[PDB]
Amino acid sequence: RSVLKNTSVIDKIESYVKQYKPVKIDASKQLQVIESFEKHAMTNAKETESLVSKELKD
Amino acid sequence: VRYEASLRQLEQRQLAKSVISRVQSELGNPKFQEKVLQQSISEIEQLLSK
Amino acid sequence: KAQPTEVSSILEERIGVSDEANLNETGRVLAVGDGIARVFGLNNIQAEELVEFSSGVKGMALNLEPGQVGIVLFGSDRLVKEGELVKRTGNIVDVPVGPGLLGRVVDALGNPIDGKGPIDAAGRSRAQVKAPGILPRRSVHEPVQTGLKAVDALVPIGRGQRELIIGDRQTGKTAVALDTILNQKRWNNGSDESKKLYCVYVAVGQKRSTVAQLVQTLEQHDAMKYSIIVAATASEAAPLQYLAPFTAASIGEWFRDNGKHALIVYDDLSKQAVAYRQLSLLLRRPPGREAYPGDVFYLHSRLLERAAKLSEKEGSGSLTALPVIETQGGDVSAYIPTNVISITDGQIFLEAELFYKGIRPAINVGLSVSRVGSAAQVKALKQVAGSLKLFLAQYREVAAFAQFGSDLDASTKQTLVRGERLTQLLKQNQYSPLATEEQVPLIYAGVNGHLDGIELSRIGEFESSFLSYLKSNHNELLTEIREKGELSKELLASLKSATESFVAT
Ligand SMILES: Nc1ncnc2c1ncn2[C@@H]1O[C@H](COP(=O)(O)OP(=O)(O)OP(=O)(O)O)[C@@H](O)[C@H]1O
Repeated sequence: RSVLKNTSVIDKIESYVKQYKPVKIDASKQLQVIESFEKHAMTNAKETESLVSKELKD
Repeated sequence: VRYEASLRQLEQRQLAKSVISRVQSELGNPKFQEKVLQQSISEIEQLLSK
Repeated sequence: KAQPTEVSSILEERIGVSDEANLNETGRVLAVGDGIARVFGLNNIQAEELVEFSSGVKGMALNLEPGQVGIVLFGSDRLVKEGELVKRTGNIVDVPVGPGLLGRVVDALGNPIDGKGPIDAAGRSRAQVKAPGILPRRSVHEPVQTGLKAVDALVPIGRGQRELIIGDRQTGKTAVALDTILNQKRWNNGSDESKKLYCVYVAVGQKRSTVAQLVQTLEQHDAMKYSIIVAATASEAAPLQYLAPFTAASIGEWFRDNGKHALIVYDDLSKQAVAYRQLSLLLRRPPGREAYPGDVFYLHSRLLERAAKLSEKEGSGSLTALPVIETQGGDVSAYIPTNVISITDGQIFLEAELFYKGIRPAINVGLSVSRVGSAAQVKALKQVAGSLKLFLAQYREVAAFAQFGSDLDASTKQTLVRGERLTQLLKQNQYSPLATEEQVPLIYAGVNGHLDGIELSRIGEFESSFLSYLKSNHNELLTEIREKGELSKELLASLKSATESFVAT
């Protein structure tokens, strides 16, 4: 800022950045469809696991 | 900051053509006459140093 | 503002010098034609003393005679007029040295052309300083990490190892030392001065637009905070182009004698030889081979001898030199380069055909070599590139052998495929230096044949892919290569696993 001796905007853009210093929050939105994806995952996985654990000894 | 340095350089070149204006101010004087005595007393000062 | 008039008026106060202006030098100019001037008088002049003419142009009094003294000009003869008044400085030709020279762009005399005001000089130093003797030296033992692939792989550079870059016109020569300077940003951002390495680029006889774009580019990548540019462009006088590399060598000596480490880059000595034979022919001195005066070997000799590694008694300073020689059509038997080859500690030949094939850098490995670089290679690179030059010379043997279309055994075809992969490997775009930690895994993949199943065109994306792979994941191994510079067996096997993982894709 003190490099520009003709400052005139640096307070403006500095308080503009400090204004938007709370930029935007993130997106932790998925907690319902993602658990359905891993629900189908655990479903078909335990189907496969029980079937192969049976058929190996079979 | 780029425009600041640009404005400094424009100030410097406008003072260069102002140096031209100062030279044209200095040209028409009896400083041409008086300054001979300047050299006189000066050369006295230089050669009296030794 | 008026603060420039304030500073200039303090300089007007200095302009105090008029109160003690009894110069024991002033003499009339007898004649002044063909870039030279005979001056009567100056009977207490010194040999190779800087003088200044009445038209502001300075000059060096080079030959002394009973009756007159022949003084060369440092500019056009259009300013110097016959019969004028020639004040001597009182000095052998000296240039400003100091840390404030960094960032600035000057002439051959340290007068800045960047328009950034005066120079914060820490002193003045002579141009024709003696090179240091054999005792305050040390054999090189510290690397110069250029950031390029095949350069740091095959021709390592010691701090002070005088390595020639030789090539032809528009053959990527300037970009090599340019990207070397850009690699030095790694440690110039750092803090250890012995890790730091300061850059002086000497553009002589070239286009002012070219130098302006180069300085612009060095400001874009922010190399300017450790850069010093010496401009001796083609519009300027031949003695300026003669003189400027000696001045930059004095700057490098200023850095070296402060214990620090510094890099100078000459570009090019070829035009300096042109300027020097222009001088000597206007000195009416007889030429020798290819119309050069016979001392032109001594010229570049006495230039490049002022660059070495100081011992610990001197503070372990170093000064590494990168001369550039433009040849004519790939000739290595012209009189000028064969002199330089007899001086430097090795060669970096750039083949025109490889860059004509777009292979940038266009390194001919079979010609390019360093003599004592292996003593100061990075120890990990010394571990991993032992078979590499052997395998590349081997692939070069079957390079011209495979042009006949004859099928071969799996051994020579294996070397053919892997050498094709290594050849297409070592391309590298401009302004893209690579750290040593980045260069190690590409070599380790290239040695162990993992590239052979990969497509030849796929290698370029594979490089960046595997690098981003490791930087994402095996960042610890990158830090290990950074900290050690040397691969243990555990690091070797972990490196092997980390490679073969991404080699599975
Ligand atoms: N690794 C690279 N990536 C991109 N471009 C490159 C690379 N190497 C060389 N070039 C190209 O080569 C051209 C010549 O560059 P350079 O000036 O270094 O060659 P040169 O032989 O030094 O020419 P001169 O001697 O006239 O300066 C440039 O236009 C540049 O784009």
